[PDB]
Amino acid sequence: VAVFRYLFWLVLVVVFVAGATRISIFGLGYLLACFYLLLFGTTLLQKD
Amino acid sequence: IIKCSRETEKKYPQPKGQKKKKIVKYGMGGLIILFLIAIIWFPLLFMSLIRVVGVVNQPIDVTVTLKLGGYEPLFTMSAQQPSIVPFTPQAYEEL
Amino acid sequence: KVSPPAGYGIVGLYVSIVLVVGKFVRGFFSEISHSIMFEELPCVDRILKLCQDIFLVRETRELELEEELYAKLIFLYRSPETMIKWTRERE
Amino acid sequence: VDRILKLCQDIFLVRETRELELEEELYAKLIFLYRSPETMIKWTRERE
Amino acid sequence: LDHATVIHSGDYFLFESDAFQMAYQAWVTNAQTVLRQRRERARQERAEQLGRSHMMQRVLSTMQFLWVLGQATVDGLTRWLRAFTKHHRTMSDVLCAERYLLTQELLRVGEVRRGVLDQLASELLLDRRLHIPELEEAERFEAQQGRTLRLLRAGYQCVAAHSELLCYFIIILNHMVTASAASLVLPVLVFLWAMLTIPRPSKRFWMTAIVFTEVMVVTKYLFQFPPRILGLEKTDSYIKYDLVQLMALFFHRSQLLCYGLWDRRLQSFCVSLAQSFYQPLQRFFHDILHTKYRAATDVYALMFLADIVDIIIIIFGFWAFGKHSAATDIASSLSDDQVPQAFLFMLLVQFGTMVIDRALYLRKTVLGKLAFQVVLVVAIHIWMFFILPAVTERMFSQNAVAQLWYFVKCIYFALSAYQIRCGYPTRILGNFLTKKYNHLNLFLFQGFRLVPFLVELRAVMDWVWTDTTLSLSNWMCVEDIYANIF
Ligand SMILES: CCCCCCCCCCCCCCCCC[C@@H](O)O[C@H](CO[C@H](O)CCCCCCCCCCCCCCC)COP(=O)(O)OCC[N+](C)(C)C
Repeated sequence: VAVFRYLFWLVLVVVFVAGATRISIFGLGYLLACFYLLLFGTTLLQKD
Repeated sequence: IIKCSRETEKKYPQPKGQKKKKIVKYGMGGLIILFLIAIIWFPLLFMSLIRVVGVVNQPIDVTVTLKLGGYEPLFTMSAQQPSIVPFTPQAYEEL
Repeated sequence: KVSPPAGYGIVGLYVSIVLVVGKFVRGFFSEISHSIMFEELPCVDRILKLCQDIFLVRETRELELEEELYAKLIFLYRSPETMIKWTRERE
Repeated sequence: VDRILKLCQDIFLVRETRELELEEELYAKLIFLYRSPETMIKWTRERE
Repeated sequence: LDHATVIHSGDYFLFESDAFQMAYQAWVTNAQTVLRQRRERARQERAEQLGRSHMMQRVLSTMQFLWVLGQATVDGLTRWLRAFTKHHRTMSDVLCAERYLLTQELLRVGEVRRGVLDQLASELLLDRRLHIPELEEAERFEAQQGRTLRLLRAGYQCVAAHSELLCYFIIILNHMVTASAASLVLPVLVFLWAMLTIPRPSKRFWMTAIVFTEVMVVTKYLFQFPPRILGLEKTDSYIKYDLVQLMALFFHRSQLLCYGLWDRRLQSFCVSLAQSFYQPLQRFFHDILHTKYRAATDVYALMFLADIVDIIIIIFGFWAFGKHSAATDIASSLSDDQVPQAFLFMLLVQFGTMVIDRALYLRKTVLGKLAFQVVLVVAIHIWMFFILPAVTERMFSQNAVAQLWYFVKCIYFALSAYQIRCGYPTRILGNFLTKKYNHLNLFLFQGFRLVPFLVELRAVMDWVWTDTTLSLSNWMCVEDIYANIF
């Protein structure tokens, strides 16, 4: 059960760090997308 | 002492509800604080600002002697007032 | 540069002055809270009269009254209960 | 000396609450408590 | 009117009233007796709910003693953690109960909020009602086991409890270790905005700070990829923990949300009124900020002790300025005088600080509070935080001790502001930290009580600033009375 929700946070954070660990335009795109989802993350999970 | 207190209260009884008077606390507290703070920083302030002051001493005479063996000073010269030139700031800069 | 030959072991000066400060400050109160059993009397009046009475018998130079009144005053001191028995103010 | 604590902080209490007679009242009580050792020991005997 | 009449008028008959303990014993007695006590305890409670050979024996017992003592230490620390857990639990358990009501909503899709509440007058800390099996077996099991998992859970609830402390930690550390223009300007403003209103200090501000962080990091990214040098942004480590600060802040929003918190003449007069509702209304916000009755617990003694510790920190930072960062003999101090004006200015300022803090404590007037915050911010910013501070050879090499002093003052200032939020100095009671009265507490207080000069300063200040009938003799005697009493 901890895996489910806490891993949801984990996956979002880890994908963010994965984007930022190496220097790339692709990474910056991933980080910006991460913030975009991040702000609505509670809502996105809440929504269908 | 105790009779003195009784006598004073008999002829000088403070009215109830005054509680205290502000000015006298100003006075006593101020004197106490000034005395203690002054003593606390007196050595500190003295060494900070006043603290022995270096006075320049500049040789008023220089004597040089060249002597061989133990026979006789072959040379001896002493210069005191006009031949002792103090450094000017420009000369110090050159040095 | 040269200075007059004051300013030696100044930290000494500091430490001894501050400990002197400690001496005075503790002096004002060290155990004075112990000296709290003598200032509560409502009236030491009778003690006055008897002490000048011992002085009186002193000039009048009578034999037993002297040591008698000295012992009484000493007993008055011994018991606080006695310092307060009749010293309660006249009603 | 527990009750002595409570009363001494009580004199402090009335100090901030700044009531007139209670102050000198409680100072006189504490002073009387000091006067008699018999009184220092009357109720200070430990709770049975 | 008898000011001193009561001193001698008193009657008498009416006057009369109507964990580590095992470590203690083992240091005192043979620890073998201590373990015999521990297991016989185990025996008693378990009943309640329902010499060469001797030489090897003592040594084996010693090994067991070490294991048992370590276990005891962890249990005691855990107890302290547990104490933290109860205050956090207040929130945790109320949330669990409401969650169960939600569970009922899932099983029964209907709508009545009050009815589900009825299964659980409208406001109570305690809500004793029906109880659902899963919850009880769950806590009973969690309670039953623990060797180090207790620590793990304790970490979980403590971290949830802290809520905002880490952001402070990160902000201070990042600027102190690296201080670019924004990295140094942003903290003072964030503290001031943060220490304003208890319900919601910053309506939208946290986001402004965080958005600044993403843009600045992006700037760093392009920076790796001229006039650019002019800006106070320099080549360095790619990152240290900014991502962690950002994630922590996001968690902060999530916790606030989970708990639940937000985040002709006609036209001319209308425009003037709108301008009033923006800026003069904001002034009124400050007024309500400064209005009476916000309630929080008051702990003056922690501030005073923190302050004295701050002086301790400052004084420690003296020899380091010299060529001797090791607290060497006094002779070097006598023979160096390496620009000592700063020491005197700082010490004078901190004493004035203590004086004013006590003055504010006794009179609780707002101007002192504001004076405190403004003076501290201007002093830190003007005195330090540019190239001139590096006048001493403390650019970054040993440039942490002054920073150590910096954060300590920062935490003190923040807690001081929290105290401003509570106000209420008039209502007082002994410091619960002091009121825990521990032998360690007793040692610390007595050590505080053995330092020179304390007595006169405390007595004089309180005497002037305490506003009742009082002679110097009576009050000073009372401090003596406190000394014997404690
Ligand atoms: C650069 C140098 C600076 C000075 C350095 C030296 C400092 C010397 C300090 C000397 C202090 C003297 C204090 C005198 C206080 C007088 C207080 C008096 O005015 O009030 C009375 C209370 O004082 C008592 O009479 C004195 C009681 C003393 C009891 C304890 C005795 C201590 C043991 C013997 C003295 C030992 C001294 C040791 C150190 C010298 C009654 O007050 P009250 O009527 O309500 O109010 C009326 C309005 N007043 C106050 C303005 C008049």
